[PDB]
Amino acid sequence: VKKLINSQISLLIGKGLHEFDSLRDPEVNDFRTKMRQFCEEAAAHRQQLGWVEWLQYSFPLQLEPNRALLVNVKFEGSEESFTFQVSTKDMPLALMACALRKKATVFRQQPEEYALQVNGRHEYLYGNYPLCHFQYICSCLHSGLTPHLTMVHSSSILAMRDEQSNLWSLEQPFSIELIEGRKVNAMKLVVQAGLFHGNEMLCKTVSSSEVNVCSEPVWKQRLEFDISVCDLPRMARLCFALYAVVDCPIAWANLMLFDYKDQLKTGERCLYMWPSVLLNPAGTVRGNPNTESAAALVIYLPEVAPVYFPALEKILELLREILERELYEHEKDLVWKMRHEVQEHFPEALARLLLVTKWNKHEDVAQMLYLLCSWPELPVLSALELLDFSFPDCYVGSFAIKSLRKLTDDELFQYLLQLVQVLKYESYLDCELTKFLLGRALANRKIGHFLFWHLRSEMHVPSVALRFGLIMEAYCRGSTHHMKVLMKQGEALSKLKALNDFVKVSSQKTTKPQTKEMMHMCMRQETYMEALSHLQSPLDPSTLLEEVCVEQCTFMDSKMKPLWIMYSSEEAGSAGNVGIIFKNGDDLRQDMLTLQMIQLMDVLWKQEGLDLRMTPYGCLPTGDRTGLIEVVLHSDTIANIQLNKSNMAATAAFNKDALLNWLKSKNPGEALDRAIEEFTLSCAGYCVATYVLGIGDRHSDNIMIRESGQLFHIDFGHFLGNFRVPFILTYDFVHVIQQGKTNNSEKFERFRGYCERAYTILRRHGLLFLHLFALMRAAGLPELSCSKDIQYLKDSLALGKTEEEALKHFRVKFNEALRESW
Ligand SMILES: CC(C)n1nc(C#Cc2cccnc2)c2c(N)ncnc21
Repeated sequence: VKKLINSQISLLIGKGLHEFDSLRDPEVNDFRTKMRQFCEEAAAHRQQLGWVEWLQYSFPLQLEPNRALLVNVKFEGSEESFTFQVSTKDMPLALMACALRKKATVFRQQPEEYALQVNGRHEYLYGNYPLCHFQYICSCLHSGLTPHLTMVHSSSILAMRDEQSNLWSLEQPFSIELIEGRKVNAMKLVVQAGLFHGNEMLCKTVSSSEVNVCSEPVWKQRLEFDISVCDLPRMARLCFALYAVVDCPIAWANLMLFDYKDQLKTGERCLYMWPSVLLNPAGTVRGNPNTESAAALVIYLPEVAPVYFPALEKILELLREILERELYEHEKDLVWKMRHEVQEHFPEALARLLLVTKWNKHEDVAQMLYLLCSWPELPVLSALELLDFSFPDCYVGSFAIKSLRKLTDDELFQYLLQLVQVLKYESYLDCELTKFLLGRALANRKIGHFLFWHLRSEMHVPSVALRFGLIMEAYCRGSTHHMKVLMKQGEALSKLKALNDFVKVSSQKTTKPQTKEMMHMCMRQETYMEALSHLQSPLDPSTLLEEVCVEQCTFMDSKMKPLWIMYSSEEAGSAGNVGIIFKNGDDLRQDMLTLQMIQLMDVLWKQEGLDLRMTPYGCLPTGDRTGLIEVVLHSDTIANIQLNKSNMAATAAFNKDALLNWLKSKNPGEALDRAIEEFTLSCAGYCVATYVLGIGDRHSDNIMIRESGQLFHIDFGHFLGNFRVPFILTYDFVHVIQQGKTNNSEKFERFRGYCERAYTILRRHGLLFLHLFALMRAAGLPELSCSKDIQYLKDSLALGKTEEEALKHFRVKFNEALRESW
């Protein structure tokens, strides 16, 4: 069996386990064994959790950031069900108490023994919460639907649990011998080398003597660095660049001066280089794996004697306020001088003190660490700052995770994307972040689900394949059962790719009707019906994709020919009718970031009691230019509606009336007002979110509207201005906001209020967005590459002003936008 599991892992993670062995690398070997231990311990802990704790692990509650309602309840075993009236304020237990009482009378005759499942879903209602605190009981009230629930007994939950069981001495200046290379080019070659600790240089960047573009070059020259070897910090990083000149970059390579055992490196090394876009401190510190093709640089770290970075005990032995909220030399000096006072009175300024310490003087790093070692824990917001690449020291990183353990699962979920990207900054495979992420993921299956996909979706990238591969293996060691559940997803995704390639070929030779019919036959093959049915959705594991409806599936006719896949479930009813889009050919990372940030805005808004009726649909990259998007049903494009077709309810005398007629048609009589209100609110949310994010090229093809009135956006691939994008008011939306009237400043100005509140709320969390984008720079998105991009956000949230100023600023733009509107 142990053989079976390995091969399943290999298939799942998209890398063969044998490839790990062949590298014959101790670090990899240790990472693997230690982490397998850690993960297997976790699994053990799980298989003895109480039933409530199990539910908590497997189906984490989905909560919102008096009045009565109808709900239908039934028991696991039988068909008969009852429809109760209850209050939105009632606890789940109160509801369970009705159900049981009701069963006792029909079935001729203890609430605490149960949980309530959402019909056809991996979702449960339990805990001390009023019903309307539950996202599903909420959803129900807005959409109008009668919540449908099943009483699940503790012994059934336990059956699920069961089935799923598995030194100071050296003062001479540092130096390296540059021996030779083996590259391809046109001119003379030079090597530039600099020592880094994060973004900062630890001294000037000494270069090579130029040699002709010949070879296979040979240098054999001592490069000697402007710093003492007892002054190299633990996380010292040596960076090379090779280029040509009479300016043409060619390749770069980085390495840690200390191995993962704190021992300083000697003697010789071969560096397999990464091709170039001169110096790249943030670039991975591991060599290019394509050792066949890569230009390669041999160098020699002189054996200065075994020398280790000294133990912590050894380390442990050895106008303020006004500026304190970039700083001049003396200012920095004042800070450093006052470090105990910083510690004692402004612990929240840790980062600023870290950026002023002299990482190229061991004494000062010792002093700093001593302070860091008694430093009170920080708020989550400050911890997120400390994970930035500007803080490469592992004791800093350690403290940072320490301050992050207090993250809730919901918060952790909210920042998971960024945390995974941060793994790219990591210098060694065995690290605090990795242990932290793995531990939270083994303790929460939703976390586990999305961690997996964030990693899996990056396997095609040589620079992260090893790291992420190893993380996924460890995870799998920790959850045998979930591994199988994930394979079932991978199998579905394998078949969709096949089906999608077919469709792309077919549609170049034939009509859409024909291709669709072919897709359907393909899908109807046993192997596909089986692969595509009965899975957890990669977009949301709590969504069950049961039987695929072939007749409903189709494809979209835009370039990559995205696949449109519908599903249904008898057990879930209406809520079982769900759809996924498969797209192969585009980079989806962008859209996912944009969507996650809008989701974040919606959360912050709802936390101050503003519900802008947002539509935070799923988007999940899964593979190389491959991923899924969640289908929003009952929606159509503005453009499509604006086609103003004959023979439809929405037929208008004037095109400006089209969108409003459509809304009328879907929302007759008294319903109309609420729709117009949903439109207004969501419009405000999207106008603010796009303005803040610098998302341009919005137009009627990529804006959609739901039959409730809710407006939302699809296909963002441009943001942070990457064409200063102006605030956008669209006449046709304005016309819908003003209830079809040429003049209606009551409605229009309410609408201005909404935008203004939304914009002001976001400013109060501007630092959160800043910190989050900062970490994203680790992802390599072409529209998130440098400071000018973060600067875009700075400018959009006018974070450098008082609230009064920024609002005045905003107002001018908003006004300017209206003027632009016809
Ligand atoms: C009807 C069609 C325009 N469309 N496109 C959709 C889309 C999309 C998308 C999202 C990210 C990247 N590329 C395409 C869509 C959706 N999500 N729900 C319902 N309808 C949708």
